[PDB]
Amino acid sequence: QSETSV
Amino acid sequence: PLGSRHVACLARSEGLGFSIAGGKGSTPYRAGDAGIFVSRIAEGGAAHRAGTLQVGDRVLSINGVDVTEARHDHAVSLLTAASPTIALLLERE
Repeated sequence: QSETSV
Repeated sequence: PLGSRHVACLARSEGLGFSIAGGKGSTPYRAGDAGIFVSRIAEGGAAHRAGTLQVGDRVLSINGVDVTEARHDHAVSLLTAASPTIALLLERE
């Protein structure tokens, strides 16, 4: 997973 | 002759409503840039409602912590640590 959602 | 800077002050909901990419622990966001960038903003979320962030901003600081060189998942930890707010220092251009 390249992005991470916060 | 380089970017310009802003502050984002976000309150946590049931999150901040935005994504990050890049950094040292992950795959870059830009050709030749291991920085931490804003990959996307959740429509209707905390961040979109503040109108302070922007896809493509470099994240320089998270609540006083300089993340221009931090690993991807270190900033991920900083962005989700329980705290009443999250202050972000950002580079745009």
